[PDB]
Amino acid sequence: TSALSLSNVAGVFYILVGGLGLAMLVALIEFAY
Amino acid sequence: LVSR
Repeated sequence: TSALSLSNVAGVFYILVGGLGLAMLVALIEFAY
Repeated sequence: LVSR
């Protein structure tokens, strides 16, 4: 099963970091008001 | 970051 499948999870890492960006986006309006 |  030679494949280690490391790129795909890097993809879901990209969507995770995106979700963190949106999280900070909500955090700003939450700390503003 | 969200709490404090």
